Amino acid sequence: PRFQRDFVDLRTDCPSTHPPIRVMQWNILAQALGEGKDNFVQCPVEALKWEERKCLILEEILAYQPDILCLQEVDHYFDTFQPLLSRLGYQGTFFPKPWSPCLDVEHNNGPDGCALFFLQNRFKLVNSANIRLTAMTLKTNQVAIAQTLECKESGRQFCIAVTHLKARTGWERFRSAQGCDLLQNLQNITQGAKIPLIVCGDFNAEPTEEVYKHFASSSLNLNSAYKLLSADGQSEPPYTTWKIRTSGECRHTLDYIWYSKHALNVRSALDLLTEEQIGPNRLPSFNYPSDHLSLVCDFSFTE
Ligand SMILES: [Mg+2]
Repeated sequence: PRFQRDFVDLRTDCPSTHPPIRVMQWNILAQALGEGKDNFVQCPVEALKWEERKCLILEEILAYQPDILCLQEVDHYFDTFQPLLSRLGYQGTFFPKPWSPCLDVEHNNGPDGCALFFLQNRFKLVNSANIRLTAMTLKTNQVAIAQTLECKESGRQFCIAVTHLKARTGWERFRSAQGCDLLQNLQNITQGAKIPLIVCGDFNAEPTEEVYKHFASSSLNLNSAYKLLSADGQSEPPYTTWKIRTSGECRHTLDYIWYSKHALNVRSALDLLTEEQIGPNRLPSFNYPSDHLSLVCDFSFTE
């Protein structure tokens, strides 16, 4: 089973008063893409059944109990995730790509896109922002959702954001422009970095790309939460996705959870799977519904 990852007690060291905020980042893998476009040559097709992956994703959410849920590649929002998660208290909003590649697949379930769930009993929605990312006025196919939430017990406001940049190789400059557009939007929505901000998303980029450099050196004072897992707390994890395609076995770190370095403490982080644990055929499989591992962290304000 995949339920073998541990939460590492982390950096805060403060006794801090308020209850933690669970934030989950995950590329749940689209069903249309997993069947048509994705080239999982080692994964059985019976493991890729929709009714099967549907339950595993639900079991993943039930296991970690997130207060906030950021998702990429959701092509079954209205079919599955919205009515079920609302029955568990989650308020959610959906924003599909204008030209999703899922439509290229024969028996597709419509467009895929970002999704943002949050416990309605824990947070009050302040403002919405469906952002179509642009590269110097050029409307891109990619999409982001920014929202301000108020803690009903504290009154502390903060912003969460979910995105999914341009995928393949040869789009580094394109992704870099996409990231800059999102940064400019978040700088406006957070009222000039006056309110804390958390950014989840499949950036489709290694830490070496310029898009990562822009986020790491942004004036929003952001930091990658999963870096704290490393020995120095300065290194991005060795992977966030691991799969074998027609091209070959692929192991990349593309998922991130950015946060206000000055206003947010990372209480914990769900550690990764070892090679012996993930199995030889890698992700996905009978025991995991996606080629991406979910990122889960506990956040907390600095007082
Ligand atoms: Mg994918």
